[PDB]
Amino acid sequence: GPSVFIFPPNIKDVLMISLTPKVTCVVVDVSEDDPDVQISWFVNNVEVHTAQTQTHREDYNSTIRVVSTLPIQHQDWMSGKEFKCKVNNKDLPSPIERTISKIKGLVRAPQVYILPPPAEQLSRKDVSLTCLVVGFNPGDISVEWTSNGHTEENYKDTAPVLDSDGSYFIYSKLNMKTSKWEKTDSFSCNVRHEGLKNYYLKKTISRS
Amino acid sequence: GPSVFIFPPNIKDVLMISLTPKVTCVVVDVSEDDPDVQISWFVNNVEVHTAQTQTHREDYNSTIRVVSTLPIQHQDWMSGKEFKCKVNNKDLPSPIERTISKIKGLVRAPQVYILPPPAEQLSRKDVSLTCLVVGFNPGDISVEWTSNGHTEENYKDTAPVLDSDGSYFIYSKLNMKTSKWEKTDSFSCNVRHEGLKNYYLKKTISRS
Ligand SMILES: *[C@@H]1O[C@H](CO[C@@H]2O[C@@H](C)[C@@H](O)[C@@H](O)[C@@H]2O)[C@@H](O[C@@H]2O[C@H](CO)[C@@H](O[C@H]3O[C@H](CO[C@H]4O[C@H](CO)[C@@H](O)[C@H](O)[C@@H]4O[C@@H]4O[C@H](CO)[C@@H](O[C@@H]5O[C@H](CO)[C@H](O)[C@H](O)[C@H]5O)[C@H](O)[C@H]4NC(C)=O)[C@@H](O)[C@H](O[C@H]4O[C@H](CO)[C@@H](O)[C@H](O)[C@@H]4O[C@@H]4O[C@H](CO)[C@@H](O)[C@H](O)[C@H]4NC(C)=O)[C@@H]3O)[C@H](O)[C@H]2NC(C)=O)[C@H](O)[C@H]1NC(C)=O
Ligand SMILES: *[C@@H]1O[C@H](CO[C@@H]2O[C@@H](C)[C@@H](O)[C@@H](O)[C@@H]2O)[C@@H](O[C@@H]2O[C@H](CO)[C@@H](O[C@H]3O[C@H](CO[C@H]4O[C@H](CO)[C@@H](O)[C@H](O)[C@@H]4O[C@@H]4O[C@H](CO)[C@@H](O[C@@H]5O[C@H](CO)[C@H](O)[C@H](O)[C@H]5O)[C@H](O)[C@H]4NC(C)=O)[C@@H](O)[C@H](O[C@H]4O[C@H](CO)[C@@H](O)[C@H](O)[C@@H]4O[C@@H]4O[C@H](CO)[C@@H](O)[C@H](O)[C@H]4NC(C)=O)[C@@H]3O)[C@H](O)[C@H]2NC(C)=O)[C@H](O)[C@H]1NC(C)=O
Repeated sequence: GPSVFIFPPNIKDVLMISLTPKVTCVVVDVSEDDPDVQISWFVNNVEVHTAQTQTHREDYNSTIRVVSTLPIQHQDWMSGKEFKCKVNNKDLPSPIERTISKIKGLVRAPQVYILPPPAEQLSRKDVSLTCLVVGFNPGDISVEWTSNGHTEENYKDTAPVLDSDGSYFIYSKLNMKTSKWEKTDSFSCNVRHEGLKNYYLKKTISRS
Repeated sequence: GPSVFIFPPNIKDVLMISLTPKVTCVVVDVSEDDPDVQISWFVNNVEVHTAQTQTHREDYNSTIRVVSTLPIQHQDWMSGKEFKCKVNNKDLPSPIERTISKIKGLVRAPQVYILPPPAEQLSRKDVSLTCLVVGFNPGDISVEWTSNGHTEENYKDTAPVLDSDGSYFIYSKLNMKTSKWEKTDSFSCNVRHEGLKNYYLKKTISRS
């Protein structure tokens, strides 16, 4: 029959109070004859009624998926409360249950560094700024870029990578125009991580 | 029953004529009661008899794993010959075949940069040298470090990461004592890739 998977909120949504973190329950391979799925939600075994549930046609392989996202309180995630979805359908003998909560573990704040472009790039039209975020636990982190205050979108980062000392690091590569590098005052690597004071740390660099 | 997985040689073994690349077939979930397995190997459907096979007791879940590695010629892998293992066992109705060969893809040679430590890190007891390798296809690459000729093993790299332009990049971080950053004359990032001349490029950095 159908399978069910549960997912934690995005770490950025958890650490940014103006955003809405959500726990997600996904019912995969729902039968088309039988698309009625009831998904109910529990926070520490207390039922809640705020989840938004949608059916999606998966055109990759012509299947159906039902996705339920429960909006949650940030502090409830951080303080270790259990979120649980119960899925009922006809093709299911008994209801299938999934539970998730935040893993209580080692917390270690990252160091954040910005590396200027390599010298070899300074004669080209485009340069790469590198944000190196090092020594954090756990491995969940948001890393974004701005120039002065404006959001920069033309970056990619790596997976968090577990180092030999048991902590993680990540690289983020921002490509911008050498002219922009020359004219713009400042570029900022903005890091959200639970070990940081206020969950937030900005590092800024300028061309000299 | 059991299943069979086939794995390619490691890119470094492929690109260094002095090393021995191997195609590997792994049989998982062979029963403790029937650990015997028959395995044959074919290079372009000619049987070869050079494979090394070891059986492992997987005490974790009381199963058996058989790993067979065929040593292969570099040119045979690079030129796209088909490597095939056929596996039989009591608990398999008919023999399982797995095949593998090198994909004929785009080959794009990367640029290699070495970045010095970020300025804010030079106070510490250890500094990080960053090797940034940008714009390669396919995404198989070997990145290693030397100080002059001598191997420097205290490094971790990211996965290759697929960029915006459909090429890959990768970061490699070598951590070193700040004292060696000031004493040692040179550190080298050594990149082996299909698209590089002689499959090898060395980039070198010193403190200035
Ligand atoms: C038909 O096709 C569909 C679609 O297939 C996919 O899409 C196409 C286009 C191609 O890319 C396919 O190759 C794709 O696969 C098939 O559906 C898929 O079915 C799989 C089942 O066979 C199922 O498998 C794995 O799922 C998770 C990983 O899921 C994430 O990554 C997948 C990519 O690998 C994605 O497909 C998923 O979408 C999912 O991605 C995450 O999604 C969440 C929720 O949307 C999202 O979080 C939310 O994001 C919001 C913003 O977008 C916001 O932030 C919200 O607040 C937030 O909540 C994530 O951000 C997003 N991340 C990414 C990177 O995309 C695996 O975990 C799972 O493994 C577990 O189960 C197997 C057993 O089956 C075990 O072997 C395995 O070890 C795991 O077991 C678990 O182990 C841990 C620790 O070991 C334990 O703690 C757990 O208890 C234990 N759990 C269990 C249950 O055992 C699966 O391997 C895919 O999710 C699913 N995809 C979708 C989209 O539904 C379908 O199968 C096909 N049908 C047929 C008949 O063939
Ligand atoms: C009982 O337990 C065992 C052990 O379980 C593990 O250990 C315990 C303690 C726990 O930690 C568990 O969580 C662990 O799982 C279970 O065995 C496991 O069974 C899995 C299947 O049930 C099997 O699954 C995946 O295997 C490969 C990945 O394998 C590599 O990565 C793993 C994770 O890193 C490693 O652990 C593996 O050992 C393996 O590592 C690779 O090993 C090769 C071979 O040695 C090595 O290459 C050689 O290396 C040499 C140097 O040492 C030298 O360089 C040689 O030249 C070189 O050849 C590699 O270096 C190394 N690689 C890496 C990355 O580390 C997955 O690829 C595979 O995925 C496929 O299957 C599913 C479904 O088909 C798909 O989602 C997926 O896309 C793949 O499908 C493929 O898709 C393509 C197209 O996209 C098709 O063309 C393919 O044909 C298609 N394949 C098929 C078959 O259709 C599996 O998901 C685990 O490997 C295996 N673990 C071990 C250690 O054997 C067992 O299941 C349990 N039994 C139970 C519970 O009943």
